Amino acid sequence: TSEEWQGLMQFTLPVRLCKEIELFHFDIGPFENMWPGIFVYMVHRSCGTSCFELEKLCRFIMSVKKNYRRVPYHNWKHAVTVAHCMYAILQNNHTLFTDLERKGLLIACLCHDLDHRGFSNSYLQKFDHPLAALYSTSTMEQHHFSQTVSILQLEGHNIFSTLSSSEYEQVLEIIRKAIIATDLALYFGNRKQLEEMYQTGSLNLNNQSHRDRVIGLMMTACDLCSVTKLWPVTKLTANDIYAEFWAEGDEMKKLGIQPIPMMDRDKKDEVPQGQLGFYNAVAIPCYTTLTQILPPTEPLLKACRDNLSQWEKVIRGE
Amino acid sequence: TSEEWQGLMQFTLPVRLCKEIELFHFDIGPFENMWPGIFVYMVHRSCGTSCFELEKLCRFIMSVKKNYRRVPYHNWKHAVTVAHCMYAILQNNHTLFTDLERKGLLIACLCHDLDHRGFSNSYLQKFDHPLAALYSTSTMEQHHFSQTVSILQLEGHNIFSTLSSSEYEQVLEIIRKAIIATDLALYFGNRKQLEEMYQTGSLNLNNQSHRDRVIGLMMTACDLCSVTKLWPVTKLTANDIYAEFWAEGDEMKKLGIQPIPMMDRDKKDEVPQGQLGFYNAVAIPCYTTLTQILPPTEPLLKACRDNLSQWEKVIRGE
Amino acid sequence: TSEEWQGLMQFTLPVRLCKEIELFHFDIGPFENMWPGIFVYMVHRSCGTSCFELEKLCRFIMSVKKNYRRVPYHNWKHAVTVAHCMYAILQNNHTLFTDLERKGLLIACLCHDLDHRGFSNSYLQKFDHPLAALYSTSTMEQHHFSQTVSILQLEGHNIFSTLSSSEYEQVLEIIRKAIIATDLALYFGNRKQLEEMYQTGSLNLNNQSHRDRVIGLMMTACDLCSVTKLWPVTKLTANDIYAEFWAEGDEMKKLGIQPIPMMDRDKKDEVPQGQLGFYNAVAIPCYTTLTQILPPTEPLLKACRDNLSQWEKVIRGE
Ligand SMILES: OCC1CCN(c2ncccc2Oc2ccc(Nc3nc4ccccc4[nH]3)cc2)CC1
Ligand SMILES: OCC1CCN(c2ncccc2Oc2ccc(Nc3nc4ccccc4[nH]3)cc2)CC1
Ligand SMILES: OCC1CCN(c2ncccc2Oc2ccc(Nc3nc4ccccc4[nH]3)cc2)CC1
Ligand SMILES: [Zn+2]
Ligand SMILES: [Zn+2]
Ligand SMILES: [Zn+2]
Ligand SMILES: [Zn+2]
Ligand SMILES: [Zn+2]
Ligand SMILES: [Zn+2]
Repeated sequence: TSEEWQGLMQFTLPVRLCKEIELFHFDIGPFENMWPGIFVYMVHRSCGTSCFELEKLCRFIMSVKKNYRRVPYHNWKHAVTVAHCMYAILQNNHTLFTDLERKGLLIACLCHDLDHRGFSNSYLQKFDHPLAALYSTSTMEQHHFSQTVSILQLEGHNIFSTLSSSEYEQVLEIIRKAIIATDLALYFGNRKQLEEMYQTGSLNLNNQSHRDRVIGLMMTACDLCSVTKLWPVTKLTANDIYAEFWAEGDEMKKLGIQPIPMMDRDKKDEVPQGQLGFYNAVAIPCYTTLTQILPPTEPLLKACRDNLSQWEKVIRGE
Repeated sequence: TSEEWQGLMQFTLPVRLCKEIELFHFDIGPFENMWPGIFVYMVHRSCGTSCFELEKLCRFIMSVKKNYRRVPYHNWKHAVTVAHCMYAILQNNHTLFTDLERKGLLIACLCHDLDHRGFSNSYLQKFDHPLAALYSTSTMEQHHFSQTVSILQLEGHNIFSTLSSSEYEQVLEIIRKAIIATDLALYFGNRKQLEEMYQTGSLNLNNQSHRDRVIGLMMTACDLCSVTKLWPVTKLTANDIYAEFWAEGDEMKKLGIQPIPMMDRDKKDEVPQGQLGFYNAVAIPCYTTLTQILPPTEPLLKACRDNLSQWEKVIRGE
Repeated sequence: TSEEWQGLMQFTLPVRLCKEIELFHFDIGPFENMWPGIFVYMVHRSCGTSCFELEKLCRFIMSVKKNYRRVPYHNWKHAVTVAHCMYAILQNNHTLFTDLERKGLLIACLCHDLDHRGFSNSYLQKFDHPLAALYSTSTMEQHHFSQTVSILQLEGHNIFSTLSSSEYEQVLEIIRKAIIATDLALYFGNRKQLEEMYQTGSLNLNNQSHRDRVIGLMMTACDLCSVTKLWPVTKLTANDIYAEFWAEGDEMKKLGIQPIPMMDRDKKDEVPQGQLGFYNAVAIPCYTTLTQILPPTEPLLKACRDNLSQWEKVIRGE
């Protein structure tokens, strides 16, 4: 049978990639046509060779790719990068997650920014974009999930067709919650709740609502993982995100609205302090809380701390 | 019938767009996939819901889009922007124009820079491009019109198929003259003639040759309308046009010809004075004459004057 | 017959192009859709109107184009530029080369960088790219040749189908050797051998191994021909190559490897001295040796010398 022949197959990467893909700070490289293979490899190792039908998975992956846009940061490379961080979390906490969760979370990460235009929820609201009329909150994130379902609905694209309806409904809910959780506006309340539950000892991974919250934080951690890379990667990637943000600031000015310094290219000089503030207020607390809940995710926090030190070095003119 | 069902249809934009599209200084925004709908809306309001068969118009619009190139300024965004300025002129002088003219002029504006390479007529002549051998004068503009006719000749693309042959010939002549008029070399003589006829009182919109001249000036006014936007739009758009011009200057240098300061990136510092000179010699006289002939086009002149003041502020180092 | 109708055909370029295409320092221009015609013209003049079936050649050319990538330097424009330099060498040494060699070398030049990613052999090795596992030496160059053969194997793409098998095997060997010779690592040993054989008088174009070496040097000369253009062309093209090199340097830093100053954008200021060193160590000796072997290639050396002077002028701050 087809599933039998698939069980005999072994998917391998080049030697350096096989070794370094296990590291949290792995960078996927500039060879775009290797990314699909990298994702398949990760799915194989974290889920199993029989989790997805290979032909369907490849078809799905290429369609997801086609539905990411040629924008500076929120692109296909970001999608695979976020997926890899999830892989590393899964592999280092392999005891904790079900079959459905491993399937669902890697797919959720790959799909989490589908059809991103390089503009924030705030801008879409102020422009009065049709998406903002349909989705009052988490505008882009609800769209990302809608795009995911649409791709799954294409002929030969349902990678979950081997699942029972019950399991299918569960995995789609996992994916939905995970993608919505990438709305950074929702992160602040989520992390606060998680910190409180952790300190009191009420936090319980057997409780579905608590489990959803931890998955949420994992999604934030993966989404921001560019700050957990080695310095050259982190610093160069910052150029990409600011390219998007400054373009949005330009568009804000065209609406006759003064953008916040973050989106304003005239405030270029304040970038190092802006990043410092972001690490202090968002990135460090995220990875700190994550490391408390899932201790094997410690390398993410260490690398984030190292990058904070690098930004401090930039500020001092050193 | 199909035309009956179309009469029942109402095309609407988002609230902010419905309001602000009526303003001369409206900016069409960064969401490319909304531009076709914006054009259809404008056609509906200025011409009527029964002017074009919707299916044919949409097919036409997408083919026009496909025949604009990925250049910094003379692109699809410019085409829709010029079309919008015409819409605003038409709507504020709604009493003056025939059914054919409203149809023709919006289409002419949409098509007026079709297949632009980002190079001037001068460069094509000096390179010895095949187009310069075919069209001795108004080289690119004659090509733009040729492209328009070719698109109209495609199966299911004749948006004027409901017209009599007589009316079809008239609308094509309207379009031809309008597109040729966008050759800025022809603007100077046209505006001079118009000014003289206006001051003596010989100018008569019932005279076809006079009417052609006024339409010509309207085309210049729409073509240059980026100078009639709010300052942030006008200033940022200047970056796009200079990207094209400097690339042409580079190509001139490659032919062993010293380009004029306008096309020379080494003369970056002279941009503010260059713009001032352009507003004084071209833009202000254009909108001044247009406002004299068509008083409701006054906001274009006011906004142009405001931008002149902004360039003066740049020059002073303020 | 078809070949009879082809014999009656005359392919012509615009007047300026017909004249200036014969000059070594000709630049192919910014009009991409003219490059195929320029190549066909060159094939017609250097080989003959009956060398290739026109329909097949056009199909081949467009497929080659499609297999070059949108990178700053190693692109479709580079391919045609290298092909033109070969044309000029062939036309000025028209007595020396066989029918097969003229066919083969123009095609080899057009195909010599097929599917280039904008990264060096060194980077592919350090990344551990699958291509480096397949080709231990001349990694990209072996791939370029593999791509060439694959394109030739496509239905209706075998431009050599009129050749006997013996002649087909010969032309493919000519192409293979020529493309491999564009590996600059191999140039140093080749030029040294050629210089020694020239000075002793052992160099003999009737000896196949010697002939292969001279063709090799011709390939290096064509590959580097951007340094033999007029100053504005040479200087602007330098921007393109450094865009690629600096991107590679970025990627090196992402691997945790300090790149050499050549690939490091932080060493921007050292570009003029870097170019001077390159002209001294590589470019001048290449064209010097080539001019010794083939005296009519003298203009390449003169133009290279002129550009060396220009870089010296940059260094002095003049
Ligand atoms: O190192 C690359 C990563 C940096 C953080 N990344 C972000 N992810 C999600 C949202 C925003 C991200 O980047 C930021 C975060 C904070 C800022 N804050 C900020 N405030 C500023 C004030 C003045 C000037 C610049 C400023 N940047 C800017 C960009 C992803 C890529
Ligand atoms: O604000 C954006 C609009 C500016 C005017 N636009 C033009 N439209 C048609 C032709 C030329 C346009 O832009 C100009 C106009 C005049 C100049 N003149 C000029 N002379 C210069 C001398 C030295 C240095 C720069 C110079 N620019 C440059 C660009 C469209 C976009
Ligand atoms: O003028 C345009 C041509 C310049 C030479 N070109 C090259 N072709 C093949 C390989 C490398 C080419 O460009 C070079 C050659 C040498 C260098 N060397 C160099 N060393 C440097 C040290 C510090 C800073 C910059 C440096 N560049 C850089 C680029 C093609 C385009
Ligand atoms: Zn997102
Ligand atoms: Zn994201
Ligand atoms: Zn034009
Ligand atoms: Zn225009
Ligand atoms: Zn090469
Ligand atoms: Zn090359």
